[PDB]
Amino acid sequence: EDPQLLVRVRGGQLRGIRLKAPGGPVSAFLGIPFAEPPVGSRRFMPPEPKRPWSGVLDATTFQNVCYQYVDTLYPGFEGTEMWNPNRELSEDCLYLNVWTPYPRPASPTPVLIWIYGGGFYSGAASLDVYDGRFLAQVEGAVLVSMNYRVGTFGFLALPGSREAPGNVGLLDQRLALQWVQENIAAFGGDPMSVTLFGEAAGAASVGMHILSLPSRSLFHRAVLQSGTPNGPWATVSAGEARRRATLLARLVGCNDTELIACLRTRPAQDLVDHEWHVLPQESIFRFSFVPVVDGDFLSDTPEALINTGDFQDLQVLVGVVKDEGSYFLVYGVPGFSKDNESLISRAQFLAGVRIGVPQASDLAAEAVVLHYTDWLHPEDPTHLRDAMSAVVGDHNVVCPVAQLAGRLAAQGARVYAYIFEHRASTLTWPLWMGVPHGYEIEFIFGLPLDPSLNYTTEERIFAQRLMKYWTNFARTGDPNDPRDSKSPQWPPYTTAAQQYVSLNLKPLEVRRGLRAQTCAFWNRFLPKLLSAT
Amino acid sequence: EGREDPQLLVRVRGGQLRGIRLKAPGGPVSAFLGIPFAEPPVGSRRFMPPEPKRPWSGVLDATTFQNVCYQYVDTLYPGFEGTEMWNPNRELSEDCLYLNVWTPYPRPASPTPVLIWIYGGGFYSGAASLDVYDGRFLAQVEGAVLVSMNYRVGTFGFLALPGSREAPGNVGLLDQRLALQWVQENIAAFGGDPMSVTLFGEAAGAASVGMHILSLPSRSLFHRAVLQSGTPNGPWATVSAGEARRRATLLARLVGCPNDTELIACLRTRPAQDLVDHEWHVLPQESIFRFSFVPVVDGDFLSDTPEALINTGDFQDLQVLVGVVKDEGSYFLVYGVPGFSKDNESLISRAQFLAGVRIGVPQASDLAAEAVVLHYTDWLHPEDPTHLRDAMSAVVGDHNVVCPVAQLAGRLAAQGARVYAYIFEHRASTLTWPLWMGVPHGYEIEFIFGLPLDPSLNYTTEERIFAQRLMKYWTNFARTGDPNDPRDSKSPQWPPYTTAAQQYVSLNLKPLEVRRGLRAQTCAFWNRFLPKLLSA
Ligand SMILES: C[N+](C)(C)CCOC(=O)CCC(=O)OCC[N+](C)(C)C
Ligand SMILES: C[N+](C)(C)CCOC(=O)CCC(=O)OCC[N+](C)(C)C
Ligand SMILES: C[N+](C)(C)CCOC(=O)CCC(=O)OCC[N+](C)(C)C
Ligand SMILES: C[N+](C)(C)CCOC(=O)CCC(=O)OCC[N+](C)(C)C
Repeated sequence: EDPQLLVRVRGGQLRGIRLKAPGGPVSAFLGIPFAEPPVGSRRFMPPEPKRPWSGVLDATTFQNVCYQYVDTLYPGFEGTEMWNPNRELSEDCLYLNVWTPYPRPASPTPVLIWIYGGGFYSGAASLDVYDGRFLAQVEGAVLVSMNYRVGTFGFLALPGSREAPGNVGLLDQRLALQWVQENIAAFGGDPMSVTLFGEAAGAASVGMHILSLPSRSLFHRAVLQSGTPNGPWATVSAGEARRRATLLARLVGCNDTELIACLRTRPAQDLVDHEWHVLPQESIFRFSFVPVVDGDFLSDTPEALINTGDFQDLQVLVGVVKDEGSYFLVYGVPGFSKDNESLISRAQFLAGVRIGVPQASDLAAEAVVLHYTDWLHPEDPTHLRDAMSAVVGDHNVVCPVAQLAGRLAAQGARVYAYIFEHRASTLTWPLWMGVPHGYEIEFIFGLPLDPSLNYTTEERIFAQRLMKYWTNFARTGDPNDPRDSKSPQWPPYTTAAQQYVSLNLKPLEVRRGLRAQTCAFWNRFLPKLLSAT
Repeated sequence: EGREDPQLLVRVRGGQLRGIRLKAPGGPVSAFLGIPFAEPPVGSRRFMPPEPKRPWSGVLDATTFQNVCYQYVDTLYPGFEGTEMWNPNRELSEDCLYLNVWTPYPRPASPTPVLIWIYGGGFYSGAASLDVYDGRFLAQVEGAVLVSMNYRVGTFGFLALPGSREAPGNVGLLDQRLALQWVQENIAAFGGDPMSVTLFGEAAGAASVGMHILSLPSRSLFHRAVLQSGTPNGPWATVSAGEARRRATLLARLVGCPNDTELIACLRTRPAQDLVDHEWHVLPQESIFRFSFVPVVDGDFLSDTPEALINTGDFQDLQVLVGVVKDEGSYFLVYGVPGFSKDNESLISRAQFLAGVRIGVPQASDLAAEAVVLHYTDWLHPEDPTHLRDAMSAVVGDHNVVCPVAQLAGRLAAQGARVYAYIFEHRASTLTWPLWMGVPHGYEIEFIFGLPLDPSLNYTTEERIFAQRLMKYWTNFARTGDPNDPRDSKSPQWPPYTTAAQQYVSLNLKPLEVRRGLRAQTCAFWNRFLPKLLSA
């Protein structure tokens, strides 16, 4: 019995496991329950805290993945499979994971809490790209990750109902945050220095905690990678949530109480079987069950809340990858595949814009087509294929990030912004997709430090830089290394100067204006258009 | 005669003429100035098509420029060369339908390609007698035969009650056409070749050239065309019949007149100055780069809108040279956008930019206007008053000249034309407008006409070499339909503009440089998106 691996939390005693990182050992405490299993009558309900347990609880292995859709597009292909469940699926899934240095930190240590993405319909904290041992070992971080409910189980809402009030997967996250406040000191973490970080739906999630008061007392700084609470996909109105839940109910054969009662009788997979039959249009970058503007967790729309918020004592790191849109084109737009170069026709480009901007009127779609067409090379298939990716990336991620970045800065936040431009040498998706959505994550987590993964030396040194920016941000709210004059400074993003940095193999470069002209189109003109069209 | 210069006596259909020997820097040229080509359009003949000149007896003195057609005189900046150079330099009269011919001295031996100039000035102003339209240098240096005509402007040229007998519209264009017919019948007497006639014009003059391309009866009267900083398509060059009627009727009210016969009869009693004095009160909006009396779509001279005619025309037989100056819009800002002056740097606020967009795009709805502001804003520096000033200039230049030209060039090339395109980017060293205006609308003309060859005008040496190059491109185009020198083969070539490659050339003090796409992205906004906005 190794006493570094024995921890007493409020609910009782835990035994972790010593893991091998390249540089030395780390302590891992995996599969720690933070809620009563949300099963049976508890399906669609807010989480309750985990009852205390007897003896020593085994925290040496990852727990089950929350019940979710499993991708079939390309069976056996790493590029897709690396996001799929790597443990058994279960509704009993509300567990979290802590990595700390071994031996446990001598003094209170800043805590990073990771919130995974997956369109709010998928994901797990157990995926290889979310492995906390490298940050723990190399930077001395205390790293936490939690499972939260996805799909119908986390986000099916009959707004105003007692029994499916909405947003319960966000409440799972909040409960894990409260758990860290109450317990993390036992592991050597500092509950007074907690930084949330997440990517895509997880970044959206972090943003929603920024915009929901009860969560604000549970963390100090935030990182939003390739996602925002504002924007076209991260939330639905109460009326639309109700529509989709009643449609799903109808499709599985089901007074809210009577309707939800019958949904609870249904096997998990029966619900997943009809998850993708409830969206209003043929779309990509659109998810059926997502956070709802309930007037409770979210008191108003994210837009309203970011415009009117006071963000004075907040620090935020935000950014995007170079090719946010490409990944999504192969899941919906005719002409696109990982197995060819996806050179497309102009006709195919117009059709793809209707699918990528599903809420666009005929005229708005035309405006999108006209803005993104290169009028020097209007029928060039390479240009049209890349234009399609940009439409999707800009509309869904880049322009929402620019918007958020600017509102936070204007309203007193300390903001830092990046664009991530390195394509991993070991990437299995084709070259045309460039640096796709999700593919900075393996670098921030420091996976290239594992020599068995076959990254280059240059990538390892890069990963080390990124780990430093992130953990320095966690420590001080400023990604800049205070043990460095030599390396170029990362300036705060401001609405005036609009400075952001490029994260790539070359040293930091400072740039101005995150797609400024194109995002004025999406952020300023299109709204005016359709609030008139 | 007996003691007169025998090389200055020429006969035309209407009778004998006596011209004058003028000095060009390189040597003498022959000028026949003030040749009547129509009966004076005065009295009962105001607003009516021109009738051809009845023959005169004896020798008509053709040694001085004749009257300028009755028109508005600019007094925005009295005594200032930049404005006065465009103002009338002879007496204003409704008796003004005269033309001018410059030829080599002695007159050429064999039939010589002819250039016909059509002036601009908003269809409300201009004269063939202005110094910048002096044909002596082209005639002497290139051996050209050059012809310029006065044509009626403003109400006199363009006021219309469409469908009427007494004011059918487009009579100023018919003035131009009669001058073209005159050239066909008479130019051989001067040594010109009526089988090689190239029209060229700037601004409203270029729009006029384009309307002759689009009007069948005009097309037998020339072979090739140059359109400088203007087009028949676009927001200003024409009005609909209903809009012409409304403007004509309002003007009649304003001067104390209101059945068409009766209304026109009463207009014909008004002093010409009374019409000019009320001419600017009939525009539908507060505006710049809009003119009250312009060509009307009458279903006669213009059988359909120019937009429709360029979309469906067959232009296989056509060779055209078209282009724009670097800063088409700047000139117009000082005539009505608050914040703008020739006497300061005209740095404006963002509020002043939105107000200026409404004046510069007066037909635009609120949504259209914000589309324009959003497109033209620099979102890295959305309140920089230097960018905002230059954006205002670009808005007006792009909307009225650059994108209409881009579109004209595109359609003509698609429909069979041989098109050559330029941007003119040299600012005259002697320009009296402020530096912020750049290369303003109309400031290429003095170079094409070769004024820098006159050393008394104080242009630089480089400017003189430059003018000689331009004169060569223009006259080579007149001669052959191709601006390229057939026996210079070392100097960089000017390729035709095509829809595929969208090639055009920079005209400046450096050797020709080929560029691609004439404001391709921005012109897609004006030419494709804004229209679609309108349709709902
Ligand atoms: C099918 N399954 C869901 C049960 C396991 C999927 O396996 C992986 O992709 C794990 C390896 C992985 O994460 O791939 C990316 C590794 N990388 C980025 C270091 C190359
Ligand atoms: C976490 N990650 C975002 C980095 C990987 C997500 O990958 C996707 O499948 C994105 C494409 C997508 O959302 O497709 C939905 C497929 N559908 C409709 C079958 C569920
Ligand atoms: C007063 N007026 C209306 C009777 C005549 C105005 O005179 C001029 O501006 C003639 C000078 C001129 O055309 O100068 C501009 C061209 N440049 C630079 C070659 C002299
Ligand atoms: C070179 N050019 C003769 C072709 C144009 C220069 O003349 C102008 O006045 C341009 C500005 C303008 O058109 O103002 C008209 C408005 N008005 C009549 C009220 C002065």
